[PDB]
Amino acid sequence: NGPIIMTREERMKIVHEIKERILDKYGDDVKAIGVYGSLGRQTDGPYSDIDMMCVMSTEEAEFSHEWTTGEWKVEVNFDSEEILLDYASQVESDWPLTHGQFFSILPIYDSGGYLEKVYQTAKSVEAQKFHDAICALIVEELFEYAGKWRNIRVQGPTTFLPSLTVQVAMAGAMLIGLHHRICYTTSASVLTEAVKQSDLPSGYDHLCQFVMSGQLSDSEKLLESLENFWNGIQEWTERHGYIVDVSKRIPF
Amino acid sequence: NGPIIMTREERMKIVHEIKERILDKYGDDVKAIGVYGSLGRQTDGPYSDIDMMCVMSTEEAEFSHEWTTGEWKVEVNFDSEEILLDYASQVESDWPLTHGQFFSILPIYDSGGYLEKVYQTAKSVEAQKFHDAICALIVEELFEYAGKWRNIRVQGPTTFLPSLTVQVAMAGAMLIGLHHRICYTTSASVLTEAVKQSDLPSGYDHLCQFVMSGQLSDSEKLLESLENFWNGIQEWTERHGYIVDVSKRIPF
Ligand SMILES: [Cl-]
Ligand SMILES: [Cl-]
Ligand SMILES: [Cl-]
Ligand SMILES: [Mg+2]
Ligand SMILES: [Mg+2]
Repeated sequence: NGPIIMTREERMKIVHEIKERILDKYGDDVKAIGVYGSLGRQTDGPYSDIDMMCVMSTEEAEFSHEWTTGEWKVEVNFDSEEILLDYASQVESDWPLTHGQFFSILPIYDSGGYLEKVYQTAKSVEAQKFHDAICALIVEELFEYAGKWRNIRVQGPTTFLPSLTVQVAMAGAMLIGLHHRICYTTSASVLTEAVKQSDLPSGYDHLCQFVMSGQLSDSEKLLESLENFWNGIQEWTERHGYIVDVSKRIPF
Repeated sequence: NGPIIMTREERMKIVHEIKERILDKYGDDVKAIGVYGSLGRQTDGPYSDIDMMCVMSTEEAEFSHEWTTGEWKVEVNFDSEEILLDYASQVESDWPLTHGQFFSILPIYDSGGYLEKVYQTAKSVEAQKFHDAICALIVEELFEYAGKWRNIRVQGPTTFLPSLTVQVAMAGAMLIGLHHRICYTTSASVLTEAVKQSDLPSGYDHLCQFVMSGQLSDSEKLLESLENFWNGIQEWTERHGYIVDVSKRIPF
């Protein structure tokens, strides 16, 4: 019957039962246990799932348990300190979605500053990694999307244009979060938070208006908006120096 | 203002230049080079990008070159045979999207029949792997989405509902592709191809009509149709034997 309504109590009671089980099973190999996500921020909604992380001492440990009782769902990730610290300092295109984890840790067990080390690692990533991630996002995501909607314009199917427009708006939101080095709180707040940031590429606000209102049925207006945003991307990347040499056919 | 229009002949000229560069640069370390995707499928559209894969001899090789010339985009993935074969036989939630690569390989260089081995491996994945992927998709993706839209029903923001409904339709399309062990042709064809299939969960077609028409502005209607789809998922899993384990509070 899908997820049920739960109070914080009820979620925190579940969390501590899981914490006790984790300690019972893995003992001294457990360096720390934390809750993250909306429950970690104390902004969990009545229907939110439960996300937990466990820092292991064990060499190369990297596994997870994700399950449901039919009424709620839990995900517990287990990583060695070195693997987690490596992950916390890697900036991919979806860093604004994934790494909010590390700014929302509610520590529930910690044998010696491990969760603070994770947070410090996440918040200390050097600027070059964000610069590289943005340039890669332009190539690997937005340029590809531009080809996809131009293909739709000339050969269909327009039945994919609403979904593609949503994907472009989300990629634009990742671009904005990388530029400002800010992680979105929840996936539901991404567009709301993205359009509140400064220095957006032109055309992004208009695109997000279509996506947030759900008025995605006028294909000519969507293609116009996507092209306008794509033009804004060209101006924005040039203004901020997110440019690589593209003159050679083969750059290796 | 790329991507520009190119013919298939122009793309294959680019492809063979890149093949010559790879062989020039990496030499005897190159086992095979193939084109995949729409171009490998000879169904590339006027604006399609170029996707290439390279099997390397060094056992831990795993890198890529992805770039644009301003006018077109190329992605070349380099993997050792061992890494590629393992990846070709892994079935994740997005297998219907990602593993079409392995059924669209056009070999352009091959010193040992390596690309046929990759294809055979991808084709020979056991049915249990799809069963496990379906159960994981329901728990890890759909159950989470249900919580997100139920939270929206009671506390907003409805501005995320069009994007969430798109994500739910795509997850349903992965479920259908896993059930039929079929990879979608292009990402733009996913919804059209998923809804032509047999054995759809009840409510999925109705939900996809909103997403494909782009009529995503009526929030009550989307919430009703998501709930109906969620119910249809429950009946569909029982009919097809995809029983998710809900018996343990803590399964470790
Ligand atoms: Cl570019
Ligand atoms: Cl291209
Ligand atoms: Cl297998
Ligand atoms: Mg979650
Ligand atoms: Mg590509």
